[PDB]
Amino acid sequence: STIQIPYTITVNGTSQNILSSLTFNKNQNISYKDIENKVKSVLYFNRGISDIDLRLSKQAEYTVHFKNGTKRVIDLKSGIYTADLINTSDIKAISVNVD
Amino acid sequence: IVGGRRARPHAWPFMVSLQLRGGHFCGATLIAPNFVMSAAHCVANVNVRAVRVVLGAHNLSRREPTRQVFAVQRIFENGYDPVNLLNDIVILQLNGSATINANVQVAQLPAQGRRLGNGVQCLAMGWGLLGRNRGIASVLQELNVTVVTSLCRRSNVCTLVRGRQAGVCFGDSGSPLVCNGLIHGIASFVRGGCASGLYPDAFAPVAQFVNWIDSIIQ
Ligand SMILES: *[C@@H]1O[C@H](CO[C@@H]2O[C@@H](C)[C@@H](O)[C@@H](O)[C@@H]2O)[C@@H](O[C@@H]2O[C@H](CO)[C@@H](O)[C@H](O)[C@H]2NC(C)=O)[C@H](O)[C@H]1NC(C)=O
Ligand SMILES: *[C@@H]1O[C@H](CO[C@@H]2O[C@@H](C)[C@@H](O)[C@@H](O)[C@@H]2O)[C@@H](O[C@@H]2O[C@H](CO)[C@@H](O)[C@H](O)[C@H]2NC(C)=O)[C@H](O)[C@H]1NC(C)=O
Repeated sequence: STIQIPYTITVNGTSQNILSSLTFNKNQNISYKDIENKVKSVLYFNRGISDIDLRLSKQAEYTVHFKNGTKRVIDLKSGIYTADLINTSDIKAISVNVD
Repeated sequence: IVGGRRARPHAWPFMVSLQLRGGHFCGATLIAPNFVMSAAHCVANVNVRAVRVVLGAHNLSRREPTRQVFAVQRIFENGYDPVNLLNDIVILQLNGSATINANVQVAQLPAQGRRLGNGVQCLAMGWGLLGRNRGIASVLQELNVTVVTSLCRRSNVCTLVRGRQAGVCFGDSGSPLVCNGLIHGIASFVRGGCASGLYPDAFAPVAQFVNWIDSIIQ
């Protein structure tokens, strides 16, 4: 009833050399604010980057990679959200990039 | 839709629900019996072969026999800019023609190039979140909004509810903005979370696309 979705974190060009994943509910329609909440938690937990540190970074984005080969790039400092929902079982991976 | 009300049953027979594996994810508008209009970002990343287009719906948690359900056969875009969220409109051609009755009807569009002035009264609607923490709406919701030009840009139609925190929310993308009986916007994006009260909701400006939409139905 849950699915693992792999993610990677890159901070100033250095990755983490780890295999790790996030837990989502299978086949659920969620928002990009739901996804942002999970990207921020792995930033804090794996790299020590809090909300304050994210606001003060030069650039901060994450990419949702979909299983049909497309992707969507979200700017974590924009405060803009499209008003859609996306399905958790359509997601291949998430990559986070903070410079 | 945060802070709206329930629509009357079948008061907007052009209102469409786009669903994936039985679950609503975006709105749309019926603009011909075999064509619906939505936001391009709603389909940019989905397997479009798996989208179900539900017409004549009111309570998405039930099995309403007034429903007509179609598949998507082709999509049409015209300059969609995901980076800047410009030209955020898509037309979906259905695998069939809907039967027109009291519950399922085709929307009317404005003339090409009609701009809405500051202060114009409109009606937004959708099946989106009832408020963050509260979950997706089951029964179609509608919300009175006003067109504003501050904190906006010319390539969008923006709207604001003043005095309370209200606006479109997640799942309302692609839903129509109705002003003076005509579809003038397609819900596109919010700023600073749902129903902030500071920043107006942003719609794709349908009036800029009428000649193109017409050329697609021919
Ligand atoms: C147009 O397509 C609809 C929908 O097809 C279903 O949903 C698609 C997304 C895809 O997943 C299909 O494999 C599905 O069957 C058709 O409605 C279906 O019609 C068949 C036969 O009448 C019926 O067995 C299914 O239960 C129907 N599905 C639903 C949700 O009502 C519709 O028949 C198609 N129209 C034409 C003219 O071919
Ligand atoms: C809230 O909107 C309703 C619905 O009217 C629609 O949206 C309007 C903003 C405008 O686009 C109308 O042309 C639309 O039909 C308003 O209800 C209307 O009120 C007028 C004035 O009393 C009445 O003549 C109409 O018949 C009503 N239409 C319907 C469908 O009931 C309502 O007034 C708006 N609320 C506020 C506070 O402005």
